[PDB]
Amino acid sequence: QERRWKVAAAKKLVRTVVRHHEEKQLREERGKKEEQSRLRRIAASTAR
Amino acid sequence: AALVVDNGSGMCKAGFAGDDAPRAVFPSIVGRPRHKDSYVGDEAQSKRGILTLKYPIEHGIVTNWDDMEKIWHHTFYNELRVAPEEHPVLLTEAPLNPKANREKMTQIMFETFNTPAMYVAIQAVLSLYASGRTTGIVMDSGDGVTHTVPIYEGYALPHAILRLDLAGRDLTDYLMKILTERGYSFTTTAEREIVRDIKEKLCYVALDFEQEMATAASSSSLEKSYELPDGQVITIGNERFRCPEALFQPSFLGMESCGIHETTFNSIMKCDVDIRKDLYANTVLSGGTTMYPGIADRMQKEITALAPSTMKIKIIAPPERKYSVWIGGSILASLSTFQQMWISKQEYDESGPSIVHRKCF
Amino acid sequence: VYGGDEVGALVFDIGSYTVRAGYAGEDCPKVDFPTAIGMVVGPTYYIDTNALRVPRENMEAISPLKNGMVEDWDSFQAILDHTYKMHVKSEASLHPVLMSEAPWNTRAKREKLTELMFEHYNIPAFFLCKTAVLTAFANGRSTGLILDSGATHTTAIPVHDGYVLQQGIVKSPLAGDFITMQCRELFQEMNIELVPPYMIASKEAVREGSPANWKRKEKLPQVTRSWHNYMCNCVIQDFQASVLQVSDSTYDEQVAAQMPTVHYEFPNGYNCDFGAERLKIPEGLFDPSNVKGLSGNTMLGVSHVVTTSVGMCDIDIRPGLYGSVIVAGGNTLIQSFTDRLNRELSQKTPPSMRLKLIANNTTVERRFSSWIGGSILASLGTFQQMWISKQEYEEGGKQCVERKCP
Amino acid sequence: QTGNWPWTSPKDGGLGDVRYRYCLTTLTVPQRCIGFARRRVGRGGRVLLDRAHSDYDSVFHHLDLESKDLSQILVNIKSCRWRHFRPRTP
Amino acid sequence: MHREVYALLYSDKKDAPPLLPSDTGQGYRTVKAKLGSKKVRPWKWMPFTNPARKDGAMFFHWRRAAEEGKDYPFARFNKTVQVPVYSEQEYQLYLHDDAWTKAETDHLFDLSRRFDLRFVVIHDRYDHQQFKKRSVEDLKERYYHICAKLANVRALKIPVFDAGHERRRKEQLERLYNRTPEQVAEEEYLLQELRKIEARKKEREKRS
Amino acid sequence: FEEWFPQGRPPKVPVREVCPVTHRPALYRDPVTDIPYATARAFKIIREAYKKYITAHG
Amino acid sequence: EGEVTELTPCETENPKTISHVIIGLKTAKGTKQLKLDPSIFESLQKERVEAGDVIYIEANSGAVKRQGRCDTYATEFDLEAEEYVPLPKGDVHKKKEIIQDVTLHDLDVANARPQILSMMG
Amino acid sequence: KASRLFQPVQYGQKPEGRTV
Ligand SMILES: Nc1ncnc2c1ncn2[C@@H]1O[C@H](COP(=O)(O)OP(=O)(O)OP(=O)(O)O)[C@@H](O)[C@H]1O
Ligand SMILES: Nc1ncnc2c1ncn2[C@@H]1O[C@H](COP(=O)(O)OP(=O)(O)O)[C@@H](O)[C@H]1O
Ligand SMILES: [Mg+2]
Ligand SMILES: [Mg+2]
Repeated sequence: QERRWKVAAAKKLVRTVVRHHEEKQLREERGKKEEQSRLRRIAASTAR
Repeated sequence: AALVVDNGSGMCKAGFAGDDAPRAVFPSIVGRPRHKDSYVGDEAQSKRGILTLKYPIEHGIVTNWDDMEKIWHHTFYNELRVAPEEHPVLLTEAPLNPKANREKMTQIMFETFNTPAMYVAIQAVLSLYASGRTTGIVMDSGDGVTHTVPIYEGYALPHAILRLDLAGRDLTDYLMKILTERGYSFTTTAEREIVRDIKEKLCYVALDFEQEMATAASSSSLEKSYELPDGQVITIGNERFRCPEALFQPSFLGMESCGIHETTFNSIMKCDVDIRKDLYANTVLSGGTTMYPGIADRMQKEITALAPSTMKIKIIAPPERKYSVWIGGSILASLSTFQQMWISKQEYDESGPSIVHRKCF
Repeated sequence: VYGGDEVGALVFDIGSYTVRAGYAGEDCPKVDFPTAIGMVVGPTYYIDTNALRVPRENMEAISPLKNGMVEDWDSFQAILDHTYKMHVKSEASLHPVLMSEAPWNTRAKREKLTELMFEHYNIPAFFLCKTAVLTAFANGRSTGLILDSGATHTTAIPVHDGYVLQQGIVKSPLAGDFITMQCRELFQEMNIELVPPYMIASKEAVREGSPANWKRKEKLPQVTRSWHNYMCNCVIQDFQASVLQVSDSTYDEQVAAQMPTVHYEFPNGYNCDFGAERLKIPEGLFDPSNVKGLSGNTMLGVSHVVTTSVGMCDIDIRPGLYGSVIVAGGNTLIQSFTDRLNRELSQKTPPSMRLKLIANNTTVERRFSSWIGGSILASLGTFQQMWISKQEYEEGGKQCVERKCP
Repeated sequence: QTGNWPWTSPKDGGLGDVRYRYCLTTLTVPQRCIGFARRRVGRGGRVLLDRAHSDYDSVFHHLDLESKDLSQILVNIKSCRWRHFRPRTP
Repeated sequence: MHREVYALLYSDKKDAPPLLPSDTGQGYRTVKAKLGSKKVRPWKWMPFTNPARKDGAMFFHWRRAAEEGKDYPFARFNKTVQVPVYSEQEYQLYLHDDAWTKAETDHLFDLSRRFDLRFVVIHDRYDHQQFKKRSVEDLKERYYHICAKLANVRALKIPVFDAGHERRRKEQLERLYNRTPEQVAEEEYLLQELRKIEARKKEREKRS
Repeated sequence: FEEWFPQGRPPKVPVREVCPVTHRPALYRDPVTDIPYATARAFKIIREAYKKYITAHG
Repeated sequence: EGEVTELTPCETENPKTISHVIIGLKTAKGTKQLKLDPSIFESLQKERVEAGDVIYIEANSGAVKRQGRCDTYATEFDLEAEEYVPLPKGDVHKKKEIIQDVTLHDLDVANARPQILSMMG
Repeated sequence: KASRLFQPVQYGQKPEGRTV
């Protein structure tokens, strides 16, 4: 039982770490696109 | 916040969870006066002439527990300047560490520092955490020991772990010997620190050792100059890759062993055939002894030569790999899912130091 | 009263293929290095993988174990010293030692091993348990039929109440070494030149069946024939693990040909499809009468060895033996080996007795089962009475092992 | 019926010893039935809940406070044909 | 579907992991005060005397400081199966048998004390090379006869052994085991045919 | 947008304070020492300890 | 119904534009994410729903109603009564049947005089 | 803080209120 638990806990922690890094990277990419859209919004307001 | 303390054979990395880099890094050395009472870290190296310098961590294994306790005390009180009884402490252990050592670490943390919560993680899994990959093999090379730990789905395979005694300290001694062969003077115990610096600044890994040797023998364009602390300038050439080459050709040091690439291949072969593809596709390099330039390309070519041509080889060497173990430990300690893994004081009171085996893996 | 007490004992399982060692209480051996060691003409010994895999002039490859029993005590002492110093990193006199032994180990060899452990290593306590008992304990079974297929022998060992029924031991020479020999013969018939990986400097990708385009390493020192044979055996064992598969039923040429092939690439870059020949080799473990070696031989198949071993025991215990069949040993990891064995046994077992194969088909549970059982046994609080103390070895002498360890 | 080991169900000829039996269990945190479980004391005295896989695990997760398979499971539980433990203070 | 599940180690490879108990599961911050209010008791690596051992060797434990010097609790499990002890005189007077040598009987009793009357293990360990070959029934008969005789000589009553019944039982079991697949298939075919005959008879009786 | 959709971090679970005198679940905190307590005797003990501390410190 | 764990709007390009409002609800049984209509953002700010607030949302109207801070965030040192409520038990999504017994005279009295005119009445 | 005025109490012992 301890062996089964340790294997599963290791898998759980590693998949959580992988998702954490995936989320951080996608958040950075979304931030870059958001900044682009923000500058476009300011330009649109000035144009209006 | 949690305290992440990575005790290495040469250098200790400590800091708070979630930080990008360790808050304090200092040499792991204890100084006692020949006839405060004990100085740890750079304070000891500045007083070599009056203090007895002893390394308690040899090849990643703790030898003198009093010195290790003093190192941890110095870390908590002076480096991080935090109370151990207030913050959880996440420690790291070397692969294949004796069971009694992990038990002693647990006992020291709970009975001497009154830590509220503790955990011990294997350094290779932390390096893999920093790499962000589910399955791979970690080639961690530190100051005193080199390990090759294959990891499948986050669970280290203890049987397939291979240990190599060649590490940064032996490379420093080899560079010292080579410089003495060139005629420079560095045999003194203090000059060893200068050889370490020139190794960190000028050394690089040759992609093709024989071609680089022939080119450096024919032309001096591969030579570079380094200024000694006293103002003297020395020019070193051909040595720049002869020193790192000892990692791949340990016979240079006189040690009859396999190279780091051969050790990695052997550790991979010790694993199951199905998982070997994932191990080859994810070869993670960590530790200070892997920061030489071009080491990734040399390891890639060597593993490609050893591995089948139908297998895809991909060496992962992030630029921050010197602290990969501590970055992974900080990520783990910052995770919400890990919060259930903390060994609580009550668990130690009711079960003793063997609780570390029940919870930590 | 409470959970089992851990007294910091060591568990050693020195097999013919790999030496498994570790600390009691762990769920996996902390080290497993090849039993074959390098010897230079005491003689200089190279024991671990890091030292064995590098060429050396006039270095022979030898093994301390013979037919599952230690023959050369000097190499055994060398292996123990290496294990302690490198992997254990602890003084031998500080930790009790629990070692496994073959079911058929002789009295004199047991006495010599006890004498060595107490006089030379000055260990505080010692115990010697059978591999079958430890394998049964790792599965929580106090009784059952152990089926071990290692490198030297395939043996069925009936265990009752934690005791090996020595009268029921049936051993067969068909094991990992036989499969290695069969693969060697197959490669010879196919004119495949086995190039060990140590001789290859560089290689280029080639088409299937195309001549190998490889460069030989320069300045290679002369090597003994034993070391070259050992490296060839290593690559052959890698081929065995990666390609070979046991047929789900009695071997048929048509059915084997219909199934898809498996592609393997040799170290020298040579690659080929092994077609149906990959299935013929493991069938020899089940039907030795078809093996090219000796069709008229008297060797017994693994299922026949199983049925014979149980047939030699008291019929009152046969229900327990069939009701708990434990498969162990590295040679049993061959694909579909467990399924074929289960089918053949269900066909041959009497319907009046229940047959159940324990689901332990994993590398760790199959190869290290003896070490797992040893760690379990050494971790029991009730077992602390079984230890042989140094005082007991002093008073009762070398013969004390005969009575303390059943 | 042919005999069987004690750690096997009486429906399979075993003695059905209660220490090896896995039964549906509900926890206080989270308030959700975890499925089939058995209380086992660990090495350091830590009481562990072993869990057995079942194809109806999702239904057992949805099960609390006492469609075809769900209806049959509910009918069986309401008739108390299944032993389903719940924790209570002593 | 199954009402309950039974297994020894674990039920299936797909089994969910066991739930370990732990504090701080809901986060360290909420349990900060509880953990900080107390301090752990000291644990020691200490030697312990095991009174079950006759030599007196001292092994080491992880135990609390207050538990030092306490009697080992697992020593309470130490108890052997009661087996009588007889002198040379008592054997010559009562236990003499022309069919059994005295040294052979002493060897049998030594094996019985070593293996806690597990007569199958005694039979496996029986020295058939030195002494005469004995079946497990012969060993059981000799042991139970000697025990009954010693009890009657000294002092209650014990059930007598019936070697013949056990021999017949084993012979029948062996005969049932050695039969070919065709013979067992014929037995099951006769069982099913008899069951169908009885079923038809019962149906006719029910109709009447 | 950020006014209408603030990305609020979930509230941290509060520290379940415990009385240092009787180790009971804390119901109060003394305004002067900011130390929690659960009974009047605990309050008296805390204030006596506080005056001891403040005499020792200065 | 459940304790709110997130209120993240889902930004999108219009064919800042939001196309959904994701609300995460936690109960003792578990956690569920709901892809609610974007219009619910008005009711969320009207009800001042925040992370850690227990709410319930009716399927038909889609309007949110707030019922207090989850009791897991209540300390013994702060004084409020109505603003704290225990974490809902049961599944996040619930189907409730309410059966009420009335008489025709009860309806007569209810519709004859519904409950400043109310003050004077 | 409570730790600044009071000794923590060993597990299994009744709190009494010993100061630093
Ligand atoms: N996955 C695998 N597939 C096929 N063969 C394997 C596999 N793993 C190991 N083997 C083979 O198993 C054989 C026996 O290995 P094992 O570890 O069981 O031996 P041992 O118990 O140490 O030795 P012995 O019983 O011969 O004294 C080896 O020859 C090895 O090549
Ligand atoms: N930029 C660099 N290039 C090469 N080596 C380096 C560099 N920086 C540090 N090192 C080496 O890293 C080694 C320490 O590695 P580390 O992983 O900290 O070992 P440990 O963890 O055992 O303390 C030292 O020998 C040091 O010389
Ligand atoms: Mg290190
Ligand atoms: Mg074997």
